[PDB]
This record gives sequence, structure tokens and C-alpha cells, in this order.
Amino acid sequence: DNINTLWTGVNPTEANCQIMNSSESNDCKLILTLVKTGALVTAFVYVIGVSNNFNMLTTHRNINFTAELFFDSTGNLLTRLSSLKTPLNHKSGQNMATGAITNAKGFMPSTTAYPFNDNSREKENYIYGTCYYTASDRTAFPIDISVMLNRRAINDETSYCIRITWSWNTGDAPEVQTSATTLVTSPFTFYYIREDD
Amino acid sequence: DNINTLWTGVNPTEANCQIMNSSESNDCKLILTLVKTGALVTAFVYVIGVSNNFNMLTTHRNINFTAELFFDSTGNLLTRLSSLKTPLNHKSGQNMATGAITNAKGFMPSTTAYPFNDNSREKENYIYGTCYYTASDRTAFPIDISVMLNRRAINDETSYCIRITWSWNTGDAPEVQTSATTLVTSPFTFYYIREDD
Amino acid sequence: DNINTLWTGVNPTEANCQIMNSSESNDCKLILTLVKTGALVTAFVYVIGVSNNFNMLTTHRNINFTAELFFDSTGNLLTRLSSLKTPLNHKSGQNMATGAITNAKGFMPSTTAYPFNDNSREKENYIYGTCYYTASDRTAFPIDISVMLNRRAINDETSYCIRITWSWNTGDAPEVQTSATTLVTSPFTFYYIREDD
Amino acid sequence: CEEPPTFEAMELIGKPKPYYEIGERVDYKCKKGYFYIPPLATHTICDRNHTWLPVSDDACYRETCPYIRDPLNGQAVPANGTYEFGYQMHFICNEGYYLIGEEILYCELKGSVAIWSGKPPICEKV
Amino acid sequence: CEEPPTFEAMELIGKPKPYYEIGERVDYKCKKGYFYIPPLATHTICDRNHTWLPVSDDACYRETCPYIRDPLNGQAVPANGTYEFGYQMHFICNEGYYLIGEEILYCELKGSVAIWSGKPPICEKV
Amino acid sequence: CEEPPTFEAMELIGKPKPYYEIGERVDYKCKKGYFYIPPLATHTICDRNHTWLPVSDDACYRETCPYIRDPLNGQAVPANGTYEFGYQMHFICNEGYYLIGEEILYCELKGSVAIWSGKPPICEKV
Ligand SMILES: *[C@@H]1O[C@H](CO)[C@@H](O[C@@H]2O[C@H](CO)[C@@H](O[C@@H]3O[C@H](CO)[C@@H](O)[C@H](O)[C@@H]3O)[C@H](O)[C@H]2NC(C)=O)[C@H](O)[C@H]1NC(C)=O
Ligand SMILES: *[C@@H]1O[C@H](CO)[C@@H](O[C@@H]2O[C@H](CO)[C@@H](O[C@@H]3O[C@H](CO)[C@@H](O)[C@H](O)[C@@H]3O)[C@H](O)[C@H]2NC(C)=O)[C@H](O)[C@H]1NC(C)=O
Ligand SMILES: *[C@@H]1O[C@H](CO)[C@@H](O[C@@H]2O[C@H](CO)[C@@H](O[C@@H]3O[C@H](CO)[C@@H](O)[C@H](O)[C@@H]3O)[C@H](O)[C@H]2NC(C)=O)[C@H](O)[C@H]1NC(C)=O
Ligand SMILES: [Ca+2]
Ligand SMILES: [Ca+2]
Ligand SMILES: [Ca+2]
Repeated sequence: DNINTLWTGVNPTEANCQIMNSSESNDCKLILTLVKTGALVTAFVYVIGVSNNFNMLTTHRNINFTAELFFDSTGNLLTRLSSLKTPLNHKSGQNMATGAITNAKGFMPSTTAYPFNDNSREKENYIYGTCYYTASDRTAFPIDISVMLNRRAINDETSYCIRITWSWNTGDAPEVQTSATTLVTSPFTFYYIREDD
Repeated sequence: DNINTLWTGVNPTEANCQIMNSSESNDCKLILTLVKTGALVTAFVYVIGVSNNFNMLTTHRNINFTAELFFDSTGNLLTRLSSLKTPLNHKSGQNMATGAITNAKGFMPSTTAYPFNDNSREKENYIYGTCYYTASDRTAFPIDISVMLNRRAINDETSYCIRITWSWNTGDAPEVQTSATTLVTSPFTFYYIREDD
Repeated sequence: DNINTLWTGVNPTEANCQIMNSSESNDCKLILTLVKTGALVTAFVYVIGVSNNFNMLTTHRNINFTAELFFDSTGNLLTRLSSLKTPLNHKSGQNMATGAITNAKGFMPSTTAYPFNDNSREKENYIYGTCYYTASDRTAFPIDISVMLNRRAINDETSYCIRITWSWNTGDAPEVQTSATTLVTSPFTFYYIREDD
Repeated sequence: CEEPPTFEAMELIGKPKPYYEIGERVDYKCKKGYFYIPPLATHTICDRNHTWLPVSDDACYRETCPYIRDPLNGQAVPANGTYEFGYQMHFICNEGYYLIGEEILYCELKGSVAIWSGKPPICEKV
Repeated sequence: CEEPPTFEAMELIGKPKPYYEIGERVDYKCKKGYFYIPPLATHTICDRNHTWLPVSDDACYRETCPYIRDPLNGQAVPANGTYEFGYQMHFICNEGYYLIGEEILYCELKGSVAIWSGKPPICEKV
Repeated sequence: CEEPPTFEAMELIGKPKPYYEIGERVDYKCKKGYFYIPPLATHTICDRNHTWLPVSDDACYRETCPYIRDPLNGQAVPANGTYEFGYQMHFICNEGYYLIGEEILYCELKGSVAIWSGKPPICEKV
């Protein structure tokens, strides 16, 4: 009975997300876990860089990338429109199950709480917080996170939307040529009212 | 089986909370969701300003308002004493159910973990964090949140207490006459040990 | 059916943790609650100082202490190796139950998501955030929290590890001789992918 | 019964009324700056003969300022034998020492909280 | 049908192709800076005779700059009767007052968002 | 068996004792600065004849300093062929360039972690 999790599965073999547009082929490995907890959904997310280009952003003083996630009328990932290029599914050990998703809608960000095109309630479509990139010298580099819950639809298919966006802009880059390695964010957990099944 | 949520329901038609004392009639719309998750309760809360006065605070350099919530010996909102002027209930789609609340006590902040009048454990009655008002120019304005779990009772009826208080005091107000609109906070999720049923 | 919580129980009679090495006998009372929520575990933790020495750290300008928690191949606290000197158990009112723990493994930080000795994934073993010590004059003193999920094992018994570490280093200590009392942190809630049962 | 009684540490919940019928209840709540301590009541019912039952505001105690131990080599003394607001804390340093940061603090009410009018003093070598 | 039509406020999802068979569908998505509003379609199928069905990009409206009320004792007017990007906001202060922070703002597109080229002006006593 | 053996990278869990009975077990734990790597044991039992079974501290490796790639147009070389603490990293810039931020870093132990005694140098044009 793992139908309360709709997640990417733990650390995937190959990259599953293509976050950089200056890119093609899946530059990173996006881990996402939505768990049904009461009238809310617990969103757990972070990213594991895989391609050399993405990994090298840590050497930059001012960055920001976005992971756009669109779902259709049933709660299914729109893969061609989204950054996550491979569907989510229920828990099956540390991996994605392989079958029909039970009540996907239930995991979507409620349109009642987070609407589309309502400028009078726009402010209500945002979630913010902080995650940390843990640098070479072991210091904690804070990264800003903005989250927009389905405010603007992308076409006649996108029934729900979740757009996470990481960013940072300081005096110095969180890394340097000789120390850089992988770009990894710490788990960022946020909450939102869920659509009804 | 939505008896694990005791919430205000999603975005209510009319304002349900009266946060400003300089006020009368319900100045805002307080959204609150308590979900039973293990020996803890997940509290999800934020506010949607409705009255022009409350909405205009964003034009002020130093503000702070409190939402006082008192419950009786059974876990029922004391409406006359609280800011939330209308009872909470279980989940029923995006709305409050309409019937007997099953195990309200279970949602209350444990008196064992957060006591009354124990000055030696006072420090243990507080929860802090940050939410964000998303301003006109789209910048994220941080708002400070302090939470006091039933430390001081208000009379012989208040068996439990939850007092949330938002505040900010910077060099400039998060808004200006021509840009102001609605005062909205982002969901602030906190945790606390729950009383036993 | 409280087998979804594996916790220290609410506010224990005697101190249960020995955080200070410059110490012996259990200097504080560590409260810890792990709740199974989906493919994740909700960790809720903070500390209640008990011994005079520990309580007096608040008079220091730069501090930091760690609470090391090791578990064996089955999910059981290694008491002699850990700071928490007394086992965890399921919920039973506000106290620890007294019997066989059902599926402890299930509460452990997944080795798949947080591995051992993998320097290429090291960054993925960290969790950060903030808790607050609420000082005498009622101001909120922020304390930094770093969390390392089982990266380095301590011997052939430690199958999982959870190391929380609080710290602060400012211009002034959060207290002064005449005002000091108890050292208490506010609940710090974090998340992590759980091992499979 | 006529308009319920009024108190100094406890006020009436809701707007008062000129007349009240038998069996009616009226509730109070500790004022701003006070708090409740069991088991005394904070409500009263209008009995058979139109005079409210006995009722007090003794269940409502004043908020207190945080504790203050003696400043090393000196002494802090609750001038009025209480930490409650509306009172004061005094500081006398010991013989061989002299007091610096002046030596009276007033536990005052500020909003819904009792707080010291300042900071404790200290004693130095002389 | 040959390569699907192209639009100004809506672009093709995926790489186009020279030839297309009957019953095939092609989907578009509002471009960067635009958004969808029901119920018009953003896709089309290649029918029996190899010419796509009718299709528009009218379901995709431009992102708009935030609202701007009249600066006290002055007036803010949407020069082009719209808040949409690619347009401008003008400010005239009232008779007895004079304008300071100059008095044209351009609602421009920046990335995936429409934003004012600056800040509203204000009117002072004269 | 008498007091268990002692090791350099592994220490005894709990206070030692003068005498030990057969079948008793004693456990060690990698010291501060070291870590465990399967599958070697870190414990031992006092057998029939009062001499502990064979036991080593080879399952405990030293903490290592983070990796350091060659400074553009220069070379970083692990002087002692290891990143482990108690050793050093050396930097020689290439022919046409000169080294600035001096050119030895010492991977040292600080608390429970191995860290470089500083920062890598860089090479400039000459
Ligand atoms: C709290 O305790 C203090 C200390 O006993 C009380 O304050 C002090 O009260 C006395 C008399 O009530 C004041 O004395 C007056 O002094 C002037 C000249 O100094 C003298 O001419 C008058 O005849 C009178 O004796 C004294 O000024 C005052 N101290 C301070 C700090 O101002 C106070 O009354 C106690 N509070 C309560 C509510 O009882
Ligand atoms: C948005 O509304 C504004 C206001 O009507 C339009 O901008 C203004 O457009 C006019 C004519 O299109 C420009 O006038 C030109 O002025 C020069 C000298 O000032 C004159 O020699 C030319 O013959 C011509 O009349 C005017 O410069 C311009 N105002 C600004 C601020 O530059 C604009 O066209 C509207 N936008 C759209 C897309 O319709
Ligand atoms: C880590 O590798 C370095 C490099 O090989 C070793 O440090 C160097 O060790 C040598 C000999 O052990 C030291 O040489 C001495 O130099 C003085 C004058 O410079 C000379 O008179 C002596 O006869 C001797 O040759 C050298 O000073 C030292 N380098 C530094 C940076 O001080 C080191 O031994 C290796 N570490 C380990 C644990 O093996
Ligand atoms: Ca009284
Ligand atoms: Ca068009
Ligand atoms: Ca060895």
C-alpha cells in the first residue's frame, strides 16, 4: 500500500530531467516525492547534476534554473512539455512502481486553492524557501527557491502546473575551477492543498 | 475517511477571521489545516486579507498582527474568544464537512509537551519561522512568524491555545499606495506534539 | 495503531541524552520523533538542557554540539555508541511503548538515497536548517543546524547513522550570567527518504 | 440581574446588557496582561433572585518579568517582593565593588507582556 | 499535410516534419511570455485532404504588468489601453501639483514575465 | 584474556577491565578522524585459551581532504600520493606561468574532519 507516494524513485540510473535550455538530453537527475498527507501534499524535491555543463554552474556568481512540471486533466506528467522527461509512479521499494497510478489527481495542486488566471488571487500561487548546496570546503551555500503552483497554463492539455526555481546571486560563486564537482541541492520540502480525486 | 484533517476549508466565500482589533467584522480570511501525522500534527496556515484596512498594512514600514485560537476541553474552537470566528471541521472536498468532529482533542497541542504556567519550561512553548508576502514587483518580502502553543489560558474554558503572530519591520514598506492590493502570506507549515484523544 | 511513530516519548523524567563530551551522565533531554509518512520519514527534534554545564552554554559567543545516533542492521539504537542513551519505541500516549518495535528499518535513513563512503555522492548526505533558542528578553536567537545522514559508519555494527549538530557564532552570546536558565531549541523538522522494511 | 459586575484583572466577553433573565450565563476573560490559573471561575449565572452568583477575578494573575539572578559580586532584590508588572527590581553591589549600568529596573507591561524597563547592572573591582 | 502553420503567440511542440499522414496530431504551446485561456484549441489534426484543420493562437494572451493606481493627486493612464507587455503607462499629475520621478513606464517582457520599465511617479504640492 | 589490545585507528568502546572471562566480547570503534569500510571486524571474543582472537584496525581509514584538480595552466600533485590527512598537496605551475597564492597545502585533521590547510594557488601569464 504505497499508493500514497507518487515519486521519481530514489537516485535513478540515468538523468531524468533536462533543466538547462542551453542544453539537450537531460542534464540532471531530478528527485521528486509527493506524499498524500491529509488535505495536503508533502512535496520533497532536490536535484543531482549529471552533465558537465550543469555541474559547472557552481563556478558562477549569479545563477538560476527552473524545473517546469505540467500535468493533464488526469494527473499525468506531460513529458514533452515538462523538464521531468519520465513519468512519476507509486512507491515500490526505492523505485517507481510499474502500473496504473491510483488517484493521481489527488496529488495535484488544487485549482481551488491555487487558481488559473485570477489576478486578484495571484499572490496565493506562490511558495518560497531555502535549500543548501554543500560546497567543497564543507560550507553551506544557501540557494533561493520560488515555487509557482499552476497559475499559467501552457496550452489546452496542461490542467495543473508545478514550477520550482532555484537561484543565487552573491559576490562569489559557491565554487572554483579546481574544486567544482557536482551541483546538488539539499531536499526542499514544501506543502500545498491538493485537488480532489 | 478525511477525519485526519481539521481545517477551515479552502478559500471561504466570506472572511472568517477578525485579526485586527482596530476592527470589527472579520477583516481577513484565515486558512488553517491541521493534519494528524503520527504523534505529531502538521499545521498549515496563512491569511487572505479581505477588508481594505487590513489590505493596506502592506504600505507600512513596521507591522505585526496576531491570530489567537482557543479551544475548550474537547478540542472545539471557542469562537467568541478566538480570531477565527467560525469552527473547523473535517475534510469534505475543498470544504469543511458538516457533522460531529471525530477526535478533535487529537489535533490539539499536547499539554504534556507544551504546558500551562510552567516558567521552567516556558521556552518550550515557542515555534518560529518565516513566510513571504509576494509583492507587486514580484519580489519576496519575508515576514517573521512566532507561534505560542497554549502557555497562558484565557479563562476557565480555554483548555488549549494556538497563537500565530506575523510581523515585519524594515526600512521600507513592502508596498506603496499605487501598487498595494491584497495582503497575503505564503503557507507557513509548522509541527507540534499532539494531545492524546 | 501508533506503529508509525518511533520516538523518545514526550518530555522524559530524567535526561536521556549525553551531548557534551566534556561531560558524563546525560547532560540533556533529547526529544526525537520519526514518523512514517509515505516514502519519507518526518524527523522532529529538539533538546531540553538539564545539567548546569550544558544550560550555561547560552552565555557563550560561539558554540556547537552534536547528537550522534547510530542504529544496527535492524533499526535499533546502538546505545553505547549514541548520544541518546535510551532506545526509541512506538507511541503510547505521551510515552514510549514497551514492546517489540514493528518495522524499525522502515524508519532508518535509506542507504540508497544516503550512502556510505561514496565521495561522488557525498553532497547528497546533508540536510540543513534553522531552529531558535527563545531568550530571556523574549527575542528569537537563531541556531544553525546541519544534519548528516549515515555517510560514515563507526564500526561493524553501525548500519545507519543520523548526526544532528546545532551551532551558533555571533558577536554576543544569547544570554548573560544573570539571565541564563535552560538551553532549549525549538522543534526542527526535516525530511529524508526511508530505507525499505 | 442587572449589568454584570466589572473587575480590574478580568473583563466581560461580549457587550453587556441592561437586563438579564434567570439561568443566563455571562463569561469573563483575563484582561490584556493577565492570565488564568485554576480552579476559580470566570463566569457567573443569574440565579432565581436577580443577583449574580459570587464571582472574582482572582483566577487572573499579572504577567511577570523574567527572572534575574544576582549580578556577580552584587545583589538583585525584588523591591516589591514580586516579579509582576507594576513593580521594580533594585540592585546593590557588594562592598568592595561599585555599580555601573544604573540600578533600578521597572517590570512594566508592554502590550500583552510584562518586561523589564532595561538591563541588569554589573559590579566591578573598585 | 505539409509542415504545420506557425504562429506569433504560439509555437510548435517538438521538431516539425516535411510530410504528415492523415489522422496525425500536432501540438502547440503558448510561447515564452504568453499564457493559455480556455477554450480555444492549440493543436490540430491532418484530415482526409492533406490540409490541417482550422487553428489559431488566440487562446494565448500576453503576460501583463502589475496594476498601477493613480499616484495620489495625479493620474496614471494606460497609454495603449492595455497592461500587456509591448505597451506603456503614462502619468499626468493634477493641476496644482508637479511630477517628479519621470512619467513614462514601459511594460516590457523580461524572460517569461511582463514587468514595468520602472516605478510610478508622485505628485507634490507646487 | 587480559586488557584487550589497543590500536592507532580504532579505540575501545567502554572502559577496559583487567580480567575477562571466556566467551566475552569487546567492541572497538574507529577513532575520531577515521571511518569504517567493510568487511573486517572491529570486535573480538576471548576464546577458550585466554587470548583474544585476531583483530585489526585496518577496517578504519583516515578521513580525506576534498579533491583538487590542477589549477588551470598548472599542476596539483598529491605530494604523498594520498588525500588522507597527515599529508600534503603541492602545486607547480607550468613553464610560461608563475605561481601566486603559495604552493603547499596540508591536509590536516580538525575535530572529526580532514581539511586542507588553505586554498589552491593559481597560474598567471608571466
Ligand atoms: C516598589 O518598591 C519601591 C521601593 O520601596 C517603591 O518606590 C519608592 O516608593 C517610595 C515611597 O512609596 C518613594 O519615596 C518618596 O521619595 C521622595 C524623595 O525621594 C520623598 O520625598 C517622599 O516622601 C517618598 O518617600 C520612592 O521615590 C520610590 N522609589 C523610586 C524608585 O522612585 C514603590 O512604591 C513600590 N511599588 C509599589 C506598587 O508598592
Ligand atoms: C503606446 O502609446 C503611445 C502613446 O500614444 C505611443 O507612443 C508614441 O507614439 C507616437 C506615434 O506612434 C510617437 O510620436 C512620434 O513623435 C515624433 C516626435 O515626438 C514625431 O515627429 C513623429 O511624427 C511621431 O508622431 C511618440 O514618440 C510615442 N511616444 C513615446 C513615449 O515615444 C505608442 O505608439 C503606443 N504603442 C503601440 C504599440 O501602439
Ligand atoms: C609528504 O611529502 C612531502 C614531500 O616529499 C614530505 O615533506 C618533505 O619531507 C622532506 C624529507 O622528509 C623534508 O626535507 C628536509 O629538508 C631540509 C631542508 O629543506 C633538509 O635539510 C633535510 O635533510 C630534509 O631533506 C622537507 O622539508 C619536507 N617538505 C616540507 C613541505 O616541509 C613529507 O615527509 C611527506 N609526508 C609524509 C608523512 O611522508
Ligand atoms: Ca483580584
Ligand atoms: Ca493571435
Ligand atoms: Ca592499521
